[PDB]
Amino acid sequence: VKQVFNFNAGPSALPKPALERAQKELLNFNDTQMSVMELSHRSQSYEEVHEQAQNLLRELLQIPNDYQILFLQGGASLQFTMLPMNLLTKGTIGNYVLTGSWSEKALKEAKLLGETHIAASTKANSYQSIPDFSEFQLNENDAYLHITSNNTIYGTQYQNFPEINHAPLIADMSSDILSRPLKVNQFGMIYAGAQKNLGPSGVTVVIVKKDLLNTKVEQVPTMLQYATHIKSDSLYNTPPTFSIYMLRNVLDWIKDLGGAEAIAKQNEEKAKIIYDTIDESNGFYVGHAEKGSRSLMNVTFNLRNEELNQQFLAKAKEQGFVGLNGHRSVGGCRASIYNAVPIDACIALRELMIQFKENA
Amino acid sequence: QVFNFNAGPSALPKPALERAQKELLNFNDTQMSVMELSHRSQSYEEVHEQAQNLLRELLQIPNDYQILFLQGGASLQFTMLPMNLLTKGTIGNYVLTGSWSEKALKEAKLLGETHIAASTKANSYQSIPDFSEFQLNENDAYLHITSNNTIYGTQYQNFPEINHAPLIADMSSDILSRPLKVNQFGMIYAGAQKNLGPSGVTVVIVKKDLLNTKVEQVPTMLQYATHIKSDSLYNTPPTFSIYMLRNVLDWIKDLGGAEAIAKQNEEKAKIIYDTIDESNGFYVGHAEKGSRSLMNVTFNLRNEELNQQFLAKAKEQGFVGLNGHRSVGGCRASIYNAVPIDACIALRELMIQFKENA
Ligand SMILES: [Cl-]
Ligand SMILES: [Cl-]
Ligand code: NA
Ligand code: NA
Ligand code: NA
Repeated sequence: VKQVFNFNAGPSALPKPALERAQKELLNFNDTQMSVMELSHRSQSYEEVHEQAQNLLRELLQIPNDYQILFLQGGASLQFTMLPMNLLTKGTIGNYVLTGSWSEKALKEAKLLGETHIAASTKANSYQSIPDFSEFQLNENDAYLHITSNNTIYGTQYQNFPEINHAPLIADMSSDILSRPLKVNQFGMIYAGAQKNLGPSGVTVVIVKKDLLNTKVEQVPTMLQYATHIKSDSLYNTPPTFSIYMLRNVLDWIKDLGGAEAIAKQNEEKAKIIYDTIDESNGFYVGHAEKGSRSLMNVTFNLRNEELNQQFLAKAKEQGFVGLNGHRSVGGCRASIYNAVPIDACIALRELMIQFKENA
Repeated sequence: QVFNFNAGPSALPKPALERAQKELLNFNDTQMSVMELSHRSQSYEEVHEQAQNLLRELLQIPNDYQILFLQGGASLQFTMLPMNLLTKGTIGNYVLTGSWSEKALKEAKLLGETHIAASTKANSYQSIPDFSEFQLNENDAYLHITSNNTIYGTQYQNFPEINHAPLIADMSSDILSRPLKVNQFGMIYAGAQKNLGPSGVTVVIVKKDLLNTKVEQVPTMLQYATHIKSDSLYNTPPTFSIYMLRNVLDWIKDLGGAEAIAKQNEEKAKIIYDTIDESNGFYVGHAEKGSRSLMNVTFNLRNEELNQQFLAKAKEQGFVGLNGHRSVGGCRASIYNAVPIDACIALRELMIQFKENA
């Protein structure tokens, strides 16, 4: 048997209490004698779980009342197209800040639907940094300005957010939502696939300023209108009921541990273990990110050559590390250290790194 | 003391749920949950492929069809289909046999020209139209049907021979309830939560050469070609839902497959329909007898006071989900593959006792 150190990038490690709770009641949820998986989405029993998940997110992120929490299917990827479908109208511009591959994927879908613009980009700096907000090129007819808060593939992250008042600020927060407190009122819309930091795959969380998106859009398919899901409270069609249930369990765990401030402290400590190991390695491990733009959620690094990368990753696999290979598009290594990844897995990664360097 | 007649999501096979429970924290000796695996891992890829292979075996899906696992429900397919096939100068042709048929047509109308090949709307969706009635156009992009009209309780007994354009079927509420000649279709889709497991995955069986070409101007996530080329791993799939689907398909396989399940479904439907038919009009089925669904049994008592009394008694006695869909009222006993015959018997007994006490 191998120990498990789960550095998977999404889906990812879950809190053991959330899983254990799910296991215990999998056949009989809340004395109904049915699994949560067997309930109608039109039942009170399910509605209670759906509402509880929203209310927990609201409490934990301090979401103001004029925002609504949607639970959608399709991943963050579907949001790449649904956002411009809803807001990118003739005469306006979808303005994007490019800070990684996920930013590019979002921009690509907007280009199919309307005029786009690049407000700022660190592509020429190999996505090693977040641009200075003073670099942002904005347009009066921007439909929105879109950012990617945590650039999962490159391991960079916004340390704080721009103050934008000329157009709605929109963020793909898939890989750092609820890793720390967040001033939601800075944004018109936030979206996140749940499978990094909120739960399992199969549901996408969208926090939307209601008045921004609660109007039907001409000619847009029913399922692709935010208004449909706003009006229907994410019950227009059949939701991913078990995913939402698991989201509820994960949010309860975050609340039990002390909320967003407590998890931020844990995440900062975890990240420091790994970054100090990189920095103290005299170049044996080299981080992709510039220090000032380092992600607390995905730590990306390389050894001095591909042969060493491969040897390191093979050793890691032998020793029980899961998911440490970088995203296939970039190679290297990526330690994903979302909320539920335990600090002791980070300690183990440090030990592996120190030993590998000494035995090289 | 609970009888689960929910219409979707719905009852699951006990062995599939027990299996999931047992290994929820330690899937296949990995010491993690299936929910904690990367979709880019061999461990998950094996489950993904096994689910496909089980479906392929159980429905005898030919080699020239591919099995996709998508998000969005059957409802997203209502728009994704015409986005991919309803091109300028062609027609999305629909057979209307219920509410779900109308919802599919509505989405196509947003995207191009449509046509009604046949409809039983004027007969209150009490029947499936004779195929001889179908009006077909040389420029049809496809002909779309709904195999089981979940809200109205009617069901195609067999399927039309359509070769001028691909036949497309929303089989959400009866997929894998019986054997199917898949080669009659260009595409079959089904939300999993009626008969294949839990919500959050939609199964799409597609003739590969029909839909494997990129369609200009369609968003990447909404092209079938994206998912075909990527084997439903373009973006992150609903991994737990696909795992559960695998478990349910294994249960179907273990009891003898689609013929065995059809036999069980016919037996348990008979219990309810015989109860209706012997009631001297006290219970009246919505469907014409020759169009009766084996998956959703719809009926009413003689008036709304009696409907309410019956449904209240049912609730008191532990029956879940018998109220008709909110769009039509009355009663609906959903009797998908995993609903046990003993629940159908309990429903019969409830119905007989209620009439006796009325
Ligand atoms: Cl990225
Ligand atoms: Cl229907
Ligand atoms: Na509906
Ligand atoms: Na450091
Ligand atoms: Na990708």
